[PDB]
Amino acid sequence: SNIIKQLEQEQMKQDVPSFRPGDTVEVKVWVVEGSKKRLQAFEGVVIAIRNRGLHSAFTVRKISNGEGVERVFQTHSPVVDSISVKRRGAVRKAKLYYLRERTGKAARIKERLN
Amino acid sequence: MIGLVGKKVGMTRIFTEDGVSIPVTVIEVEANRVTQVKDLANDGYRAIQVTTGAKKANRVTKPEAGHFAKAGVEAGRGLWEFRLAEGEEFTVGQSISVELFADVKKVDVTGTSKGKGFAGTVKRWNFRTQDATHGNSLSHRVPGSIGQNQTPGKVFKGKKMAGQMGNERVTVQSLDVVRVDAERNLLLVKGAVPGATGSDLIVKPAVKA
Amino acid sequence: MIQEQTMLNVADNSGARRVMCIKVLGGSHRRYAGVGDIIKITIKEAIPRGKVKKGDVLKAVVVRTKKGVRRPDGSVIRFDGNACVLLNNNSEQPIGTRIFGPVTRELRSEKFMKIISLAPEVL
Amino acid sequence: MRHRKSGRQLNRNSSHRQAMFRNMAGSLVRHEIIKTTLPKAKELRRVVEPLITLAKTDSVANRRLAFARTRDNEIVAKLFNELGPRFASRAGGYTRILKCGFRAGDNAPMAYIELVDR
Amino acid sequence: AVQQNKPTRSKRGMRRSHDALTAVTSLSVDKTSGEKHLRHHITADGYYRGRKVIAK
Amino acid sequence: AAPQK
RNA sequence: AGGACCGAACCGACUAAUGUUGAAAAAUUAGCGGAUGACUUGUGGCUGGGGGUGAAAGGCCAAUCAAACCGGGAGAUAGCU
RNA sequence: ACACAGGUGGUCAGGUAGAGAAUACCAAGGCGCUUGAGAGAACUCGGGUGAAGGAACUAGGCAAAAUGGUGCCGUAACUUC
RNA sequence: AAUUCCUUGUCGGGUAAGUUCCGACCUGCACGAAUGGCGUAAUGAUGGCCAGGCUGUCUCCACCCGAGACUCAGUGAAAU
RNA sequence: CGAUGUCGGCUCAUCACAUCCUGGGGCUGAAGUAGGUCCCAAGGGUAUGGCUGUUCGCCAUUUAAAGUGGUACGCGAGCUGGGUUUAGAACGUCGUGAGACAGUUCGGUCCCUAUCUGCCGUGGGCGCUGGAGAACUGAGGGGGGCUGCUCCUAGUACGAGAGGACCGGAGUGGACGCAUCACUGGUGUUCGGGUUGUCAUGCCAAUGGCACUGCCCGGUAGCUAAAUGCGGAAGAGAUAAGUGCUGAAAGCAUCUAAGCACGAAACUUGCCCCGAGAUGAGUUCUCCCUGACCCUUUAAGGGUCCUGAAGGAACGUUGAAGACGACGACGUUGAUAGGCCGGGUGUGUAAGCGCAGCGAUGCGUUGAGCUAACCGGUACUAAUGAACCGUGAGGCUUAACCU
Ligand SMILES: COC(=O)c1c(OC)cc2cc3c(c(O)c2c1C)C(=O)[C@]1(OC)C(=O)C=C(OC)[C@@H](O)[C@]1(O)C3=O
Ligand SMILES: [K+]
Ligand SMILES: [K+]
Ligand SMILES: [K+]
Ligand SMILES: [K+]
Ligand SMILES: [K+]
Ligand SMILES: [K+]
Ligand SMILES: [K+]
Ligand SMILES: [K+]
Ligand SMILES: [K+]
Ligand SMILES: [K+]
Ligand SMILES: [K+]
Ligand SMILES: [K+]
Ligand SMILES: [K+]
Ligand SMILES: [K+]
Ligand SMILES: [K+]
Ligand SMILES: [K+]
Ligand SMILES: [K+]
Ligand SMILES: [K+]
Ligand SMILES: [K+]
Ligand SMILES: [K+]
Ligand SMILES: [K+]
Ligand SMILES: [K+]
Ligand SMILES: [K+]
Ligand SMILES: [Mg+2]
Ligand SMILES: [Mg+2]
Ligand SMILES: [Mg+2]
Ligand SMILES: [Mg+2]
Ligand SMILES: [Mg+2]
Ligand SMILES: [Mg+2]
Ligand SMILES: [Mg+2]
Ligand SMILES: [Mg+2]
Ligand SMILES: [Mg+2]
Ligand SMILES: [Mg+2]
Ligand SMILES: [Mg+2]
Ligand SMILES: [Mg+2]
Ligand SMILES: [Mg+2]
Ligand SMILES: [Mg+2]
Ligand SMILES: [Mg+2]
Ligand SMILES: [Mg+2]
Ligand SMILES: [Mg+2]
Ligand SMILES: [Mg+2]
Ligand SMILES: [Mg+2]
Ligand SMILES: [Mg+2]
Ligand SMILES: [Mg+2]
Ligand SMILES: [Mg+2]
Ligand SMILES: [Mg+2]
Ligand SMILES: [Mg+2]
Ligand SMILES: [Mg+2]
Ligand SMILES: [Mg+2]
Ligand SMILES: [Mg+2]
Ligand SMILES: [Mg+2]
Ligand SMILES: [Mg+2]
Ligand SMILES: [Mg+2]
Ligand SMILES: [Mg+2]
Ligand SMILES: [Mg+2]
Ligand SMILES: [Mg+2]
Ligand SMILES: [Mg+2]
Ligand SMILES: [Mg+2]
Ligand SMILES: [Mg+2]
Ligand SMILES: [Mg+2]
Ligand SMILES: [Mg+2]
Ligand SMILES: [Mg+2]
Ligand SMILES: [Mg+2]
Ligand SMILES: [Mg+2]
Ligand SMILES: [Mg+2]
Ligand SMILES: [Mg+2]
Ligand SMILES: [Mg+2]
Ligand SMILES: [Mg+2]
Ligand SMILES: [Mg+2]
Ligand SMILES: [Mg+2]
Ligand SMILES: [Mg+2]
Ligand SMILES: [Mg+2]
Ligand SMILES: [Mg+2]
Ligand SMILES: [Mg+2]
Ligand SMILES: [Mg+2]
Ligand SMILES: [Mg+2]
Ligand SMILES: [Mg+2]
Ligand SMILES: [Mg+2]
Ligand SMILES: [Mg+2]
Ligand SMILES: [Mg+2]
Repeated sequence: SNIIKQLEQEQMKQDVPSFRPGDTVEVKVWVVEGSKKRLQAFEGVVIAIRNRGLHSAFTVRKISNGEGVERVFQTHSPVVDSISVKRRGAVRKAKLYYLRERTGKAARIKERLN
Repeated sequence: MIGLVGKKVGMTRIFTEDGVSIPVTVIEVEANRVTQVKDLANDGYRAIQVTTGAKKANRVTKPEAGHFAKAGVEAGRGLWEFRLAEGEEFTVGQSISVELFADVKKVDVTGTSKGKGFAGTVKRWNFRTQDATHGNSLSHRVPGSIGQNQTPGKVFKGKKMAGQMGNERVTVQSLDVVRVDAERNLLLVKGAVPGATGSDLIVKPAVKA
Repeated sequence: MIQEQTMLNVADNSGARRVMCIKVLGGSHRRYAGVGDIIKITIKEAIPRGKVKKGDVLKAVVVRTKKGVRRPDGSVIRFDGNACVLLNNNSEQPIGTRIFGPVTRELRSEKFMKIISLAPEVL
Repeated sequence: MRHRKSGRQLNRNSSHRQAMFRNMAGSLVRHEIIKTTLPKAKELRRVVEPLITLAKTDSVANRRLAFARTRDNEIVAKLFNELGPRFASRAGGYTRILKCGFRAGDNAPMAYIELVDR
Repeated sequence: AVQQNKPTRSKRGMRRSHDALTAVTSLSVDKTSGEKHLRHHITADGYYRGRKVIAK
Repeated sequence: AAPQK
């Protein structure tokens, strides 16, 4: 629909970087503790990307304090302040859900050197 | 207070500056033309009849074509009536825009729900299924008992049974208006409203307060 | 999405290791406990000399779930496991002195502020 | 429910549908007109016309791709050496369906389907 | 289940009152061949809308 | 054969 | 070596579903048990009705068994419908 | 009783994989099972997948799901050794 | 207790909760020595109970793939 | 007794009120909180497990509460078959025995294609008085009605203290219901990829068939819940128990006799849906038809010629509509469906060629190639000129206007 895609275009961010699954990403998100506002960083491997325009989302997996955590970020949400690619992963698949069944040295991702 | 007739364009999302995501239905509300006005003298009740959109001239039958000509307006896709409260007055050929809702906080939206065809009692009425496996014979999604023995010896009216589901008029009440874009004839309302995309909607100011 | 018969890990040093949910409190016919819901639990496994022993019946608060929690922008946080903190039946204050693994801001309320103060991380 | 779904099951399993249309498409290329039931004709459009579009650009990659679908080198040959050159300028609509009464033995509605520039 | 009483020839006929066929409302005449045919169907000699579509 | 009263 | 083990042919029939005016007056499908032995199977023979045979269930003796089938006594008798 | 998803002894015994007469795909050879065409409701049958939980189901883990091969390591109570 | 009516005897184990299960007591209505008593490795499509694993059995059902049911043409039953 | 299937469970319920909760009151051995007892009230609501064939009951943990009964001890042409209650076997006991036990124990075939009534849905006919297309009014009928916790008022009133409100307001939950698919997910045998065995395309390379979709990994549209929007109301009328004003009969007293006022989730409205076959068949707006002639039984009469309107149906392309009918869009004066073009999405760097390596394989061309149901366009294919049904100014009586 031309009506709706116009309503969406006026909201999308114009400066989201290129990143793809297996890249290690740092995301900074706004959090609020009453009268004060902060960024906190969430860093991990991108295991999934969903490219639905304004409804685009991506999933970051990290291990923290021994526990695996996944977070699904809405890419164009103004809660996401910044996205930064720390490292590039070489992987054959669009989705890396097999990394849920792995840990330690089995969960290593080769680097996309070239 | 009168309402307006629109079309369900679809659903999308609004992000607030403080970081909330609001689901919105997009309702297109082109200029509604008043085709007839009714009063106590001629009809015994006060109402306006409106039309909207456009219709191919080859499809407008003469009984209808003469009706719009009487008003002096072009044929829309249909005709609808709205009751008038006291102190509301309109004139034939008047055009009513989405700006009507500019001061309105909540609306009621009416539409025809999507059609499910012949639905079973589990889908239509949330009946519990019977046991899958402990020796059940041919009776997994069937209704069970439909009544009582000799007394009364009949099934009561209104017994919940399978049959047509959906494809019927539904009203959703007290939806928040998120935005009016009178420059592009859009009304955005929070949440979902009945019917498929491209279906006609009637929007009225919320009756409850 | 915890329910009766669900086994949970314990996110605290109270000495329990596995607990089973036996009642979702706070409502008639209530089906599920989410993050920050109180549950009645029973201790299925414990270390030899902790503060509590096998077969005790206590309250607990859910702090992590595999189902995760939804945030106001539609984002989701999920954990690899289900975990709870054991509480006293009467006062509902924590039994353990320290907390393990992350927790979530859903607990950031005056009732559990002690857990939020002790947690290694609040997501 | 069926809302917005496409295709026809034609009272066959999926593997049989695929084989049947592969055979029938080969026939409509070999003989530029065939007689069949009206519903099968309407589905064959969605099979044969995409092959003709592919044949409009002759390459080893496309010939192997056309072979994978038809599995007949005589059909592939005719596609690239005849039909592609014919329909080079036509923007779709390579076939025509003509309704043709009812089949004697079971009263099925029959139709002819033919290539337009026969 | 099965009937407790034999239905009448009256009740039989009422049920069958909906079984009547309908004839073709009217045939069409081909603008060149002059054969009658069903609308949107080729004529028996293989004409349609005034051109010989099949040589059969 | 059947279950009898 | 073995009334040994696993497992096809072969022999059986533990569970579930289907079927129940059946595809079938005892089956089908998916699993199941034995499978060199007190095994299984082809051809022929013998035992006859208060009799046979029975690793015994009143089980089997031609879709029939606390006494087979056919014909006769015979139109048994029926204080019953 | 049927152009009946049943029953019926012997002989022959190709290739690749495999321990194999199992199983998969094929050869020689033989068939597509004697009503079809459409549509793609409830519901019945036979199957596939399933978030979180994991017997809470039920008279009962019934039925499903799961285990499943070869080589090597290792292996308790009890015992008629 | 394949035997025990009263009886869910009483005590212990197992469970948050156990009329079933296991151990023990002896008040054995109404065990008991070849119509055998009491043990017992192995074995059993044997009865009961518990645990790990697994799971649409279930909370609570959703979707999908085939055969029917539905419409059209031909043939054409039955109980009652 | 030429058969009324018999316990419990499952599914589905429906009524009473002798009220479990929520609602309104009186008295109290009622300070507050919380209780006891009685009156009114049937709108809505009214646990999950362990044991047991169980009903029940006990126990564990909840809840505002876990009501009592009727309906063939509701419900087997709706399911089960644990128990009772056939044929096998055994125990205790009784009997010489065959056998027996309102004793125990293990095993043990649950059939039916719906004619009628009833009920849930969906059509055809005719009627409503000339025909046709729309929009309504609303007699009447149905759905809905639940309730916790926190905070403020207020640590106030009350109380020695402990403890701790009424009335009123706000927020946020549980169960239930409607809608929807933007989000998070499921599915996705019609999209892409990996891979085992074997057969084939002459062979290599590349592909295709079969093996449950062979096994698997992702996934578009649609559908969908665990996902996310909304709902229960406020208000009004007349009242129940109850509380009163003025007031005699009865110089007083008295809510009642005359008169007047308050009072509940019950009743009538308010909210949502159906609805003129509402035969009592309503209303409003618009559109269409303005010819002759004969005969008999002289009428609401039959027929011949001419005429064929508005509109409808049929046919075709079809749909978020659908079992079939029906309903909606479109039919060249056209985006209805398919194809095609561009995009998006999904998968994940195709084939061929070149280079490196002994080879498996890697790298370059290359985020390439392919890509269903999606989005925006485009007459390339199919949606024909017709024909068919439907008529020709629409009874009588009376009244009021106009003539
Ligand atoms: C209370 O119990 C019953 O309600 C009941 C029952 O409930 C499931 C099943 C059956 C089953 C049967 C019988 C029953 O009596 C029976 C009864 C009473 C028979 O008598 C039978 O009838 C052909 C027969 O003639 C000879 C036989 O054994 C000698 C049986 O095997 C028989 O064949 C059969 O199937
Ligand atoms: K215990
Ligand atoms: K022999
Ligand atoms: K005899
Ligand atoms: K159909
Ligand atoms: K005894
Ligand atoms: K056995
Ligand atoms: K009787
Ligand atoms: K009360
Ligand atoms: K009281
Ligand atoms: K009530
Ligand atoms: K009842
Ligand atoms: K019963
Ligand atoms: K009956
Ligand atoms: K009747
Ligand atoms: K009601
Ligand atoms: K969705
Ligand atoms: K989806
Ligand atoms: K292959
Ligand atoms: K007085
Ligand atoms: K209320
Ligand atoms: K009417
Ligand atoms: K390449
Ligand atoms: K791509
Ligand atoms: Mg529909
Ligand atoms: Mg059966
Ligand atoms: Mg079944
Ligand atoms: Mg009656
Ligand atoms: Mg479509
Ligand atoms: Mg068929
Ligand atoms: Mg296959
Ligand atoms: Mg042996
Ligand atoms: Mg035998
Ligand atoms: Mg078998
Ligand atoms: Mg075997
Ligand atoms: Mg053995
Ligand atoms: Mg064996
Ligand atoms: Mg012999
Ligand atoms: Mg006997
Ligand atoms: Mg016999
Ligand atoms: Mg005798
Ligand atoms: Mg004599
Ligand atoms: Mg006689
Ligand atoms: Mg024969
Ligand atoms: Mg045959
Ligand atoms: Mg045969
Ligand atoms: Mg044989
Ligand atoms: Mg074989
Ligand atoms: Mg051959
Ligand atoms: Mg189907
Ligand atoms: Mg699951
Ligand atoms: Mg998945
Ligand atoms: Mg899972
Ligand atoms: Mg249980
Ligand atoms: Mg239960
Ligand atoms: Mg039990
Ligand atoms: Mg089993
Ligand atoms: Mg051991
Ligand atoms: Mg005990
Ligand atoms: Mg004992
Ligand atoms: Mg003895
Ligand atoms: Mg003796
Ligand atoms: Mg003994
Ligand atoms: Mg027929
Ligand atoms: Mg009788
Ligand atoms: Mg009362
Ligand atoms: Mg009311
Ligand atoms: Mg248990
Ligand atoms: Mg009963
Ligand atoms: Mg009954
Ligand atoms: Mg039994
Ligand atoms: Mg049984
Ligand atoms: Mg008997
Ligand atoms: Mg039955
Ligand atoms: Mg009404
Ligand atoms: Mg979508
Ligand atoms: Mg997904
Ligand atoms: Mg899949
Ligand atoms: Mg090769
Ligand atoms: Mg083959
Ligand atoms: Mg155009």
